[PDB]
Amino acid sequence: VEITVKELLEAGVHFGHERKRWNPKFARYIYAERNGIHIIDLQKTMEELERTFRFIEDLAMRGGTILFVGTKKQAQDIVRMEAERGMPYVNQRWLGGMLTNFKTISQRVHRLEELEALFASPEIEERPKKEQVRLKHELERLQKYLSGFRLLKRLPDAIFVVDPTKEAIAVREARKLFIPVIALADTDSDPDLVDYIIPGNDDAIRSIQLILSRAVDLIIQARGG
RNA sequence: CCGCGAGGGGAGCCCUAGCACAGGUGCUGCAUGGCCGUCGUCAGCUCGUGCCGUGAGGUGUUGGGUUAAGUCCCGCAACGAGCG
Ligand SMILES: [Mg+2]
Ligand SMILES: [Mg+2]
Ligand SMILES: [Mg+2]
Ligand SMILES: [Mg+2]
Ligand SMILES: [Mg+2]
Ligand SMILES: [Mg+2]
Ligand SMILES: [Mg+2]
Ligand SMILES: [Mg+2]
Ligand SMILES: [Mg+2]
Ligand SMILES: [Mg+2]
Repeated sequence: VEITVKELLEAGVHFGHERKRWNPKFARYIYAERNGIHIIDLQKTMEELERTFRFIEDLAMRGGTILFVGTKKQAQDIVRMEAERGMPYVNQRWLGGMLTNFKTISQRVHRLEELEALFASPEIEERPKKEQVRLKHELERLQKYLSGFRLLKRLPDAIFVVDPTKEAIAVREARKLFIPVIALADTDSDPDLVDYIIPGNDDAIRSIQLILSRAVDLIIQARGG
């Protein structure tokens, strides 16, 4: 399982953004501009996807956990399902602090582990029917935001983010903690902040869908089966 | 209590003299405790960690909707917690 220059075209991976939004630093990853939009050099994308996948692989081979990040409405369900098949992910909201204030965030994990505990329990039917609903609500939100974070029992060995310029909170945090950043990066982004880059469309389903799967494909390849 | 007894000593209480002292709704609420009136049963006041800033400090608590309500919802560098 590697990836064809062809398959990448079909994904529409090389379709960049308009020329308006644009990070000149990113120029080193561009073929040319057709009708307003920069077209990402796939001959490059491919040779970076290699250096990058080679990292992902050995990291996985050594047991590392990779935190997947996508807030964008396009990604969400792709990040989710892809992660699961076996890492943690963030796909609802990036709660500022999740990495650098990891402790007091994971505190919120034990809260829902403990509210999960309380709803399987008899002791719930005790509380007045008002706290009862107001406690189911507390639990509910926690599951929303944390259903993927709750797998992290310590900081990731690397984070893999979809769209670094959307996420550069998440990114900032990683770099401050010396965790390697991997990203699917479009032309709007500072590639200098990305330790392990994949330049290509950070926008279309058909694009992310391809990348994330082949990543994950590679992961459980090099986890023994 | 001592004595066979006359009786001496002693506890308690009393009076007189003298000494510690008691008594004072005399001052200072601008030396205070306690308690109370008040803004105000108004929805506010803050803290841990993270984050922003050289810094005082900010963030959170703000914004949009909702509520008797910092009541809840969505949002968001914030996630919570304490007094309310
Ligand atoms: Mg973008
Ligand atoms: Mg006798
Ligand atoms: Mg006698
Ligand atoms: Mg006196
Ligand atoms: Mg006074
Ligand atoms: Mg007076
Ligand atoms: Mg500082
Ligand atoms: Mg306030
Ligand atoms: Mg009230
Ligand atoms: Mg409250």
